[PDB]
Amino acid sequence: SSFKAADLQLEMTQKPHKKPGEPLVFGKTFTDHMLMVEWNDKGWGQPRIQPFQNLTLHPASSSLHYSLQLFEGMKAFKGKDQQVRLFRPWLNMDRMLRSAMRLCLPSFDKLELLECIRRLIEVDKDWVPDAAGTSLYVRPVLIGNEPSLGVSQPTRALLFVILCPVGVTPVSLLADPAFIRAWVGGVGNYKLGGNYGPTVLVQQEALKRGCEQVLWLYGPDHQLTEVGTMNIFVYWTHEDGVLELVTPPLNGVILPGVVRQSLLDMAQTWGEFRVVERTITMKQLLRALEEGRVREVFGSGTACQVCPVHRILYKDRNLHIPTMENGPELILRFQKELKEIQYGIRAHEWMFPV
Amino acid sequence: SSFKAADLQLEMTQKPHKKPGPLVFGKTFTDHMLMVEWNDKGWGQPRIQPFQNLTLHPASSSLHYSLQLFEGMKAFKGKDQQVRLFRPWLNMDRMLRSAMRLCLPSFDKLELLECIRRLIEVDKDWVPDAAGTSLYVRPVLIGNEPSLGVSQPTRALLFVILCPVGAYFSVTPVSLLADPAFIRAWVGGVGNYKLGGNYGPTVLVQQEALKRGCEQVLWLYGPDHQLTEVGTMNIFVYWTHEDGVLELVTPPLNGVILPGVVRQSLLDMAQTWGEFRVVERTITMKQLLRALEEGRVREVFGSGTACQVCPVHRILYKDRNLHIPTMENGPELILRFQKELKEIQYGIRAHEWMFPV
Ligand SMILES: CCCc1cc(=O)n2nc(NCc3ccc(Br)cc3)nc2[nH]1
Ligand SMILES: CCCc1cc(=O)n2nc(NCc3ccc(Br)cc3)nc2[nH]1
Ligand SMILES: *Cc1c(COP(=O)(O)O)cnc(C)c1O
Ligand SMILES: *Cc1c(COP(=O)(O)O)cnc(C)c1O
Repeated sequence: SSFKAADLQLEMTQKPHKKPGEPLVFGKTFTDHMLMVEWNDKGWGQPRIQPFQNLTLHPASSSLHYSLQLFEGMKAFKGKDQQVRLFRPWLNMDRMLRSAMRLCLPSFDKLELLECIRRLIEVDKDWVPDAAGTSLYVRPVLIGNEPSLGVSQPTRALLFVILCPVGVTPVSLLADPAFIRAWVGGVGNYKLGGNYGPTVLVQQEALKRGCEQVLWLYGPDHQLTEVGTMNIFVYWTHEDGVLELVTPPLNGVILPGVVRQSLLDMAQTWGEFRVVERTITMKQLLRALEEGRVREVFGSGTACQVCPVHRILYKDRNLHIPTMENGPELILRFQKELKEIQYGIRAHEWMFPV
Repeated sequence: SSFKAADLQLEMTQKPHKKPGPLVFGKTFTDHMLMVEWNDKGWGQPRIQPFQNLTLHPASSSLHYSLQLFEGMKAFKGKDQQVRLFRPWLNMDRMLRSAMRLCLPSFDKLELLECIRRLIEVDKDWVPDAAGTSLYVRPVLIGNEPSLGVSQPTRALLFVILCPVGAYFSVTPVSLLADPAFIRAWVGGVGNYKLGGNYGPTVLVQQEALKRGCEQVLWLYGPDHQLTEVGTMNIFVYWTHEDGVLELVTPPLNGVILPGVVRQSLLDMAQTWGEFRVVERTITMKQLLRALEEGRVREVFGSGTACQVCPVHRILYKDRNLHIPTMENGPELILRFQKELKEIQYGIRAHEWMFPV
């Protein structure tokens, strides 16, 4: 079964917080309301939109002992006409449910949750900024809530959603084979809390070595998997002399991003160059770099969208990536086309109106 | 800048809770808990307070990015009604390593242990004394940053709860599913730390084991199908090796193995006896198979705090059920291990492994 948006209960706030006047630091500023839905042996209770408030959790809650937790991330955008739209939200709903099944957490109806999320954004519509490059970040979470120390499928769970208003400079990456984000047969291809905790120390290491993000390598052939919490793309002339955009395939160690899929879809549509999903090795990159075949390297993801890379520290070898000296033409094109779609300049099936 | 047991604040429950009389593991809790807060002004004062819910910001990094780690150790009440913790220093060592791995705040292991001692003291009447019973102690350290950025927490909570637990068993053996598709941990990963993130993903695997008529998961690693762990327990094999020497083998701490306190204790006990080879070496399924055909395997078992020492009698590997003659061999080793541990844990023999409350 599932909760229904028709059963939504609304509790407007009586202490509305002051909106930001000024820099928006990602994921630190929250809106006045939140979605909340509980599950137990009776199934799903009724969804409610209520004032933003703390969670109350039993000390034995399995969300805190055995990381029975998963999350999502998507953006709503306000056009000049003040119309708010969510970017490809159905894909997040699909991904959220796959995550839930992987952690033996309760299933729900994707279209019911999306509607609840729509209602929640509608209540807080004034929190959605409209300055250029600004958006509203939507964070759905599902956690197990069993008050028991046995490692087991939970009999209670909690689904909730909070919102943040959020506000092109290239980055350097540390590429060290010692660090492993995920493995074939693991859970790196699901957006589960457990995949993130262990990266915090690796990210501090990147900073100490003068880099900004982590380029996650995998396997004997040092495959480029992902960059920070973003998917990685390479625009180059491949060894066979063909110009292509390549990103790693979904073989278990890649989180299937929405921006990622969107970029593949966009480039495939254009039909101007080869667009493939194939592994990428450091060996291939060094060679392509020495032969001037790399045009652009970039990460993709909701929070930072499409972010260029200019440097990769591979062990002690400091490699210049000429992304910015190549425009970066593809990056700009993607950003321009995405911006048109996102802010309702060009109406498109990808957008879901709030 | 650790918290201090000298600075403990105590707050006794207004209305105590009625003890149990059928104790299911990890469901029943005691009257009090320990709680310590950390922030940019460091650690606050530890406190003992009535058992109560946590209040967390909905953005808490503990729930979004699994900034969470735990421990598990037992306290036992002997005939003399004295209560003792089994080798708690090892759990404190392990917890601090977990903390560091997750960039969570460092603390003083002896201060924490004194606070746990004070906490068990306060609830000492909850520690049962029937044969096979103990008190399970569950310390937890979680991140508590109200931010969606994946980052080093500037806030944290350290708490400890207690559960009286009953006799899990005479030893009843289990069946295992050995399917290499399921990978618990990877070299360079965090499988060797007691982090919450390592457990969530195993819930589905365990259901699959139950669907296929097995009771626990035998976690295999690498192209040569190394036996690493069984469920949430370390794995031991008692056999005559390929060189003709009777040995007790357990996989070494190469990164994909959680260094159990019971595991180390079985190694320490077996070495002290001096009666057979005691070694830490990779065990492959190919090795176990050849040893099972040539009749060289005596016993296979799991080691861990919750279930102490658990016999295995069947492994389902490549759709073929392999029989493990553990029970036919006594199981002598297991029974000897269980007896000595019991004597030590319940104070029958004095031993430096036990820490009095
Ligand atoms: C994670 C520490 C607390 C804990 C939870 C839990 O579910 N289990 N289950 C076991 N043992 C089950 C088991 C029995 C025999 C073999 Br062989 C392997 C596993 N121990 C804990 N501990
Ligand atoms: C996990 C979803 C929310 C989230 C958290 C977070 O910390 N980050 N950081 C990034 N991007 C940083 C970055 C910048 C450039 C490159 Br190339 C790679 C990563 N995105 C999120 N999202
Ligand atoms: C969320 C995420 C991405 C990309 O996600 P989008 O769906 O494009 O926002 C990539 N990699 C990791 C590790 C992530 O957590
Ligand atoms: C806790 C744990 C062990 C060892 O447990 P001890 O109680 O310290 O002996 C072994 N394996 C896994 C997966 C664990 O979580």
